[PDB]
Amino acid sequence: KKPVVVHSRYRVRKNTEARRKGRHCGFGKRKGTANARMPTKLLWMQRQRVLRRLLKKYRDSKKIDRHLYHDLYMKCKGNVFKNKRVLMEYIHKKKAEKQRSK
Amino acid sequence: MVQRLTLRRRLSYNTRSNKRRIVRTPGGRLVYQYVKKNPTVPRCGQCKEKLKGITPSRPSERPRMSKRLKTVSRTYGGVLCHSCLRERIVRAFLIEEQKIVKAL
Amino acid sequence: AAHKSFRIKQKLAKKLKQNRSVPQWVRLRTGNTIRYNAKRRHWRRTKLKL
Amino acid sequence: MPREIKEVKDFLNKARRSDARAVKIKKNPTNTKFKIRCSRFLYTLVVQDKEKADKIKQSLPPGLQVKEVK
Amino acid sequence: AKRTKKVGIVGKYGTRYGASLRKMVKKMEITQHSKYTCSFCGKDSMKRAVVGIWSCKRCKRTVAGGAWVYSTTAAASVRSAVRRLRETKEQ
RNA sequence: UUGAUCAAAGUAUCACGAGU
RNA sequence: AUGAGAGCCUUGGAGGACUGAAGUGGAGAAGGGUUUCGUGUGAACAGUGGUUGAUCACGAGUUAGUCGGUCCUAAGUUCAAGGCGAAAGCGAAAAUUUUCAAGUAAAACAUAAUUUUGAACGAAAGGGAAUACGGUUCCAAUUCCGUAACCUGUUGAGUAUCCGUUUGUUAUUAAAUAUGGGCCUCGUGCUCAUCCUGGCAACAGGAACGACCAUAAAGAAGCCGUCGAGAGAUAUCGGAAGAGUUUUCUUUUCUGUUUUAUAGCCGUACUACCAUGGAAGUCUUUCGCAGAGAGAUAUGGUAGAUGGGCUAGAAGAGCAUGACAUAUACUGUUGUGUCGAUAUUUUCUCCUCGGACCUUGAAAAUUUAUGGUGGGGACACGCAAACUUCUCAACAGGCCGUACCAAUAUCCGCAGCUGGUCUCCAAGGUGAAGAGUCUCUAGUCGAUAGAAUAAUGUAGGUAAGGGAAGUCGGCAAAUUAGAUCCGUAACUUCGGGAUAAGGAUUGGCUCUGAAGAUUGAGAUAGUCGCGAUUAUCAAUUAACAAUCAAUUCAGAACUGGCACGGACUUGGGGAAUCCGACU
RNA sequence: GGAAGACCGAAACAGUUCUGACGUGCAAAUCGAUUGUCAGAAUUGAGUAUAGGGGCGAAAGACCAAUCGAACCAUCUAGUA
Repeated sequence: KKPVVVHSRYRVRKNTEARRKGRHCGFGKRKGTANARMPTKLLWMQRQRVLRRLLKKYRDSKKIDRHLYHDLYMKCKGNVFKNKRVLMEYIHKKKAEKQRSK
Repeated sequence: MVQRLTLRRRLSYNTRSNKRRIVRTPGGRLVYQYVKKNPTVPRCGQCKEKLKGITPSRPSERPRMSKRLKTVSRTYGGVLCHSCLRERIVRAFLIEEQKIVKAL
Repeated sequence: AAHKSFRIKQKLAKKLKQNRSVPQWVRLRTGNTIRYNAKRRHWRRTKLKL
Repeated sequence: MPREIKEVKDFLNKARRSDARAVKIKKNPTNTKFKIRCSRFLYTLVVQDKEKADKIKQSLPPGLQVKEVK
Repeated sequence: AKRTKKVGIVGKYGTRYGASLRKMVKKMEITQHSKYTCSFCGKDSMKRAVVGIWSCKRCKRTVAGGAWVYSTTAAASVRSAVRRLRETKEQ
């Protein structure tokens, strides 16, 4: 069968791993734009639905009132939510401001 | 990779005579299989929504399917929606009754 | 090729069965004037078209 | 082999007809496949207890050709 | 913010065609393919197909009308003109 | 007021019968 | 090796480099017409040779019901005789041409309201009966065998359909798709009759009334960007099996793990329906806007599953990876086929909505169901029957087109000529990427040769100073080129000019900071015997507690030709004129 | 949020300056550097119309088979000087 010549991927599993500690992407290799390296219409897609995936658990676990989404959806249709971190204190504060008021 | 795929029927150009897919084999060889046009359903006509209860098909192979697969029990069965006909029965029913009292 | 028709399959035998050389004894007739053929076809020095 | 049939009596009822000229059986380590080549169709019983062969093999129409591979 | 400063929806067609021809399609495409209160379906679901041929997208009533607005002010005037006149002939 | 209607009923006198 | 004789081609052994998957690679169209293949070879033929050739000599070689021409019709040929022309014939929407009706199981007494152009060609790219899988020859395969389905037509066999009652059976029951009814002595008598049953519905079921007339769809789409799933192509992780290398080191880099059509059963992505219900403190929902008293969220259901997933297909199928054993031979036999995950338009697919638009996106052959007055079935003690749209068996399916090149050697280029030629599949890395550089996979060395460092030329360059003086003229040619961070002038129709200019910054190596998913975690009291067993929910909890996860960022130490996008990809700029607006 | 006859760019095509490479070629128009558009007035395989004093022409008398201010092929044609 003329036994084949090796085409070794050995060096490839040292670049797609040294990225996991980022050994190669500073400035000197980013030849594309940062825009279409990781596009907005997928970056903004990942964050926005993930907060919804926290929302529907928080819609119907019991922990947030039914009327507290259609003012918090406009904010999630707005901007002011970077992380899933900042969402929860702006519940824990605002679920407390509804608590002690009652 | 694979060792790539020709066409096997005569026609080459990517046309609507042959949309096509790739499945495998028991050899690992993946000849380039093609499928038919897409099967879908009749309509309600009035409401113009692709109706409910009726199998996808073409009209080509349709007569070798059984009666239940063709339509349903009511009148105008795959000819009308039940949204259609509930609007369609009563519409004259008062009017023909109105045609009684107007005939007096 | 490959989508011919039933003239151009039968026409193409006659412009094939005429592509032998001379019969390989008939230069011993009387008055032999036949050295090698008049109609003799190669296929890049001669075309068909008729 | 486009059909399977799990019932046993109809697996003998469909045996005696104009078709079903042969029966192909096969002894897996797992189970036993019952292939009976009919004219249009083909019928399949799956049996896996490794003991209900003999009582359901004979149980046969006597003139039937058996294709025995094991 | 106030994204452009004047032009609005013709801003696709910029730096072209002239001053008061960039404006004349503004005044005739802020009306077209905006949504209208349907006279029958009640909602606001009116987009175009071609010249003067509107349909709804809800309850499937389709009505022929004006060609850059839903129906012109030329049109209902006629719909008012034949209205008052119709009671005069037979009565 | 986005259904729909075709393919004689009625009537009259004869056939006013045949079979029976 | 062989050959009378070889830089080739002619091989086969190595092994150097190219073609780089928008190939010099595998197969399709037009055109070629015997080139494809073996066997044999002397001379012209192969702008050099020649032991092989697209030359001759000499032999073989193209199998089909399913691939396809065949039917349908498209722009249009003007192609019945109304017409005109001296005739041929007519750079012709021949719409007038006794009936110029196809006719239609039809009825007297032009079968009745009905049919306008009578006819045909026109698409191996559009429409369109139905199939694929494994091996197989000197060259052929959705064709040949092996095996496994279907369609169309024909024929045949079974196939709702036997009643109250009582033949089976005391009756309750049972053949009987569900018998009742008044009467009568019960009824035995009498009478009454089945052209299918289910669900509140959407619709469901194995089949259950078309012969015509009638609507209604499909048949029937353009093009753009799209979230959802899936297919296969790949990539990392782990068991396996056998191959790779070894001074040195490497639990390591490799091949390979598969399951087709047609079927049955589970059968959610996912929009739209049905029942309920009556929402404002408006609410639900996406990447968007879409939605709602013309019924929104809910509670359950309906139907489409294209999709998957197990079982039929599955002889350790076959195949493949290797085992052993057999001079060996169409042999023999052993073993394997096990799991997760992660992503992509370096591709197609069903589905979902929105988008430009004085751009609205073909016809018809064939086809379903429904409507329809008639008419034909049509007894209840049964015998059944059913172009039955059910199950299932026999039965044929004619006609020809198939080999090969499919273009730096089969085309046309007077020629084996860098030249124009329709599309199809399309990999590793870097990376924005189908770039451009590079290898695996396939395939090629084919361009006359060994030699030799003259000019001039042919193309690829650098050259100390100054830098347009040069020349018609800044034209060949050089700097700039990627991305992030600012920083942006006059004139503007206020959309620009905008990459303005004018700048800084950019390795390798060692790290922290951030952007997610599934189980949330889960007190409390006892039981059995810590094992086993039984529960409420606040705080939790911001990268909780377990667990897996893409890859792009946001910084910082330390260090090196002091070169940093290191080659490739790739811009010089600025005030003015005069044009012409622009693409 | 992705619209515009919007931009830099690749196979698709075009053909600008070098007036560079052969100008008895690779060729009765091509090669090599350079440059423009590149999601529409776009690019295109097949089918069909259009006819020699006319077809067609986003207009140059371009193009009509290597011919175009009138082809192309036989004649009256040994046409006249």
